[PDB]
Amino acid sequence: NDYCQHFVDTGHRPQNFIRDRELIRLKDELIAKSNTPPMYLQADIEAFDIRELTPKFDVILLEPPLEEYYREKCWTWDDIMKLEIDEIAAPRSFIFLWCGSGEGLDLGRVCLRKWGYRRCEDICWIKTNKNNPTLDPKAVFQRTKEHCLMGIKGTVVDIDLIITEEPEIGNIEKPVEIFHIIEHFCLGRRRLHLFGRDSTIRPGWLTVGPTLTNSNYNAETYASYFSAPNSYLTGCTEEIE
Amino acid sequence: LFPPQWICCDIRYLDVSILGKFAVVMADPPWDIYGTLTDDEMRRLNIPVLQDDGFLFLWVTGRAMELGRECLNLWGYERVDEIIWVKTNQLQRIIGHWLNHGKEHCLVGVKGNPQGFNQGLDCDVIVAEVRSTSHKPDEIYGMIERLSPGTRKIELFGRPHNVQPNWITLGNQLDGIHLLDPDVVARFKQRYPDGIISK
Ligand SMILES: CNc1cc(N2CCC[C@@](O)(CNC(=O)c3ccc(CN4CCC(C)(C)CC4)cc3)C2)ncn1
Repeated sequence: NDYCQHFVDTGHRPQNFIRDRELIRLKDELIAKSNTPPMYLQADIEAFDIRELTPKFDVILLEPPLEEYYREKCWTWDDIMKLEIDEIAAPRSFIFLWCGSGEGLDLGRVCLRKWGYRRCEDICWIKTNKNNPTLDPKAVFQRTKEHCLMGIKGTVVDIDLIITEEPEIGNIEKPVEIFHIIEHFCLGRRRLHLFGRDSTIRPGWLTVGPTLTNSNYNAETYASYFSAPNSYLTGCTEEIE
Repeated sequence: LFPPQWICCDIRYLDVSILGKFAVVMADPPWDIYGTLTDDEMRRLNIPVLQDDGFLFLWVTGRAMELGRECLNLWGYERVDEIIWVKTNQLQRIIGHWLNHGKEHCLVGVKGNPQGFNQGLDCDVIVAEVRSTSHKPDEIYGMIERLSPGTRKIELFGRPHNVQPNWITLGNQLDGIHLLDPDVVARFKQRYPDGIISK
């Protein structure tokens, strides 16, 4: 019945009581077989000319470190809005922007429009508190979720929900399941993760962030992964012999 | 005052200034994404007269995720929260052309500086069963009542099953006019002596 009352009564979040074919694995294998080597570059994105990242990307995952993530250098929406993301996005391409739970739900939409995208999905990371049954001044409710907005530019399975336990204090990691959702869309193979970390580096992705300890990025080597005959693969099909 | 109250009406044409001021407004509009309202009709709704200090709950889907934010701000609100309702079946399993949709969104706007509300009692996720098409979960009324107990509330675009104590419900599929608050009864009679609501 009323899990809201139950949360008021006990501190167990309603999402704690959410409960819970066989072909979405050859797809996973095809994705794995088509992925480029993991590539990564340590770069202070504020001081970095973003245009040195080439070629233009089919998918951009943007995870700026918001101050709200450190409740107990952060980026403001002022900083994020001034990124020139449109300068590195392919004319047909996609973006996934972690917006948090506060003002980013509005300002992240401003960003998407500024960079030339329209929002097509709102993906909610719902955090359970099964293992452990402070409010922003403007908050009306306890905030138990984060939003990752998906945007599309140009012309043209899973659910828009990720449910995991709330990480420990000080852990800013987002659920790796976001990568699964993104890769299952089969959007192309040039995939950029801005503000990634050593811990998020992944086959099939170029990861760029200030805290990386090592780099292997070479623009010419990276471009060579997508030269003919592989220029328009989705990342979900067999390699060309 | 306290028992359920409602007005069958076209919300575009009702003079809502007769209703007084409300601690909470909820709307579940027929966005242009039953009969709908155009974007301009939504923008022009006289939401600003309904409140001085309090909260607005605004259900949104598809492109109204953006259009609803526009209306919210046009009407004089800042969006300070966003409730999501995770839709389940009777066994608590979860029930836009890129992803399947497991949730509905309800924007939460604030106007003025509400005082004496119990902010932070509930969280921003509802887990509740899909009842019927376009039926919102009853849990939202409980969250709103704990947030603002005993106060006057108004629902726009509600249906007969939405009528609640402490609420006045407006919608064009309600059965007649049922008003009990003496202040509202008086202002309705003055404004609508023949009981008709037209232009
Ligand atoms: C023309 N002017 C009007 C119209 C008017 N309507 C127009 C006819 C229908 C009306 O009777 C009763 N509302 C509905 O049935 C209705 C249908 C769909 C939705 C969308 N929502 C559904 C619930 C949700 C939480 C799942 C999320 C999504 C909301 C409400 C009001 N009322 C007064 N004046």
